[PDB]
Order: sequence, then structure tokens, then C-alpha cells
Amino acid sequence: KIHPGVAMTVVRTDEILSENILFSSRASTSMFIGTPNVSRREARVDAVTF
Amino acid sequence: KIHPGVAMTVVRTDEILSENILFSSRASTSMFIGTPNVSRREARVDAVTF
Repeated sequence: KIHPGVAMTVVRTDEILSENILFSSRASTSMFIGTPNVSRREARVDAVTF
Repeated sequence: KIHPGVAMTVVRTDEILSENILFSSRASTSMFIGTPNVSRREARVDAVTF
């Protein structure tokens, strides 16, 4: 338990799960949302997947 | 052509093609006939595999 001739500083990262809060003003962005489409992918005899 | 100490029980199987007669009574089974449905499998550029 002899204190050495050098002094050690110990550095460690830390991970902290935050719970964040978002703000945005009125008309912060503007969405040009278009009409969605349909493409029949699976034309199965069992059940059709669009 | 001298007898050994042991004997054998030679076993083979014999196939036979038999014309058979099947009988079943009336109303033996109930059947739900689904509508036939088409599906492409391999869309070949020459000749599509239906």
C-alpha cells in the first residue's frame, strides 16, 4: 500500500439511457404527402399480398 | 459339390403386376371443389412458365 511516484487519473465512459423531449413550432415543416399506390406482389392461390 | 456345415434359407421377393378391382359404396366421401386459380412461376423472356 505504498503510494507510487506517479499519480493516476482514471477515465471511463458512461452510457445513460435518457428519455428525451422534442419541441417544434407551428409550421416547422411542410409535408407534400402524395397518394399511395398498390403493387400486387404475391398473387398466391392462398392469400394475396398487396 | 460337397455339403458345408451350415444350410441356408434363401429368401427373395417376387413382384407381380396385378390388374385390380376397386369398389366403393355410394356417398362414401364429401368433397368441396375449390375454384381453379392461375399463377405464373418463371417469367421467362422466351416462354413464361405458368
